[PDB]
Amino acid sequence: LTPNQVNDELNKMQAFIRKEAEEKAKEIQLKADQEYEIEKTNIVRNETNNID
Amino acid sequence: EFFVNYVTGVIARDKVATLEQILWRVLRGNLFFKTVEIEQPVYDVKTREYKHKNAFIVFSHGDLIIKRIRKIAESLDANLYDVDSSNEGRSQQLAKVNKNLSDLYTVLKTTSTTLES
Amino acid sequence: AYVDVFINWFHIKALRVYVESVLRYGLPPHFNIKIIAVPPKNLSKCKSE
Amino acid sequence: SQKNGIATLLQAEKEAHEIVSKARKYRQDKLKQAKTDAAKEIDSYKIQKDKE
Repeated sequence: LTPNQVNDELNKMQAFIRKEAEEKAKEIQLKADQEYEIEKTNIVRNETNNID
Repeated sequence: EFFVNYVTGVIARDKVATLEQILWRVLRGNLFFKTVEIEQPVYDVKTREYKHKNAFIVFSHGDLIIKRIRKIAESLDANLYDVDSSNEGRSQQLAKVNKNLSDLYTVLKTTSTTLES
Repeated sequence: AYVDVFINWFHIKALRVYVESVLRYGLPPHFNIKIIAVPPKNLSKCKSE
Repeated sequence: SQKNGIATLLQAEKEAHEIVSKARKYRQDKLKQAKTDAAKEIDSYKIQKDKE
């Protein structure tokens, strides 16, 4: 019946699903890399303390 | 025939176009509207008539907006219908409905003879 | 205060339509858009065409 | 209408599951990477200080 909504429904659907997944990817990357950094900071102090 | 937000409910046979235009508006030029008239019209109690009723099927990305959808529908006319977007659960629904279906019709004939005698 | 609120008074509706069109129609990013600037007394006149 | 769901919502479900699994595996394996690299760093510092 209506062609343009047929056309753009999944276009917009996937575009915004991927925008949401991009926010998700940046969030997971940020938090996991922060985990990496803080974890290295945690371990280095522990080892240095022990062996000092 | 179809096409986590799909809704289903009873829509007045006559007022179908009113709903279609209200949708035309509320969803702002984006809709997937599929409805068919219901043969064998049905009864009611609000007006207590053998009314003429239809049903609706629509999909769209609104998740919280469905609040307004169901609210307006019921305030006008609607019967909640938890449905499935495929025909697999169709079998489950057939089974569950047939459960009561097998016996429903007794009530009347049972009630008859007692009051008669 | 008047001159300050001038710009935003219509920036708001600019963005309103900016988004209403996209969600209404067509591909996400952008479309042709313009502002109408005409003398008065022809409102229904223009609105017809 | 007839079976547009069969395609569109099947794709939507598969994409949703895939993106959520992608985020889960990314955060998981990034955490494991942080833990393993932390183990390597602590071992390197431990052997350094033991040599000292």
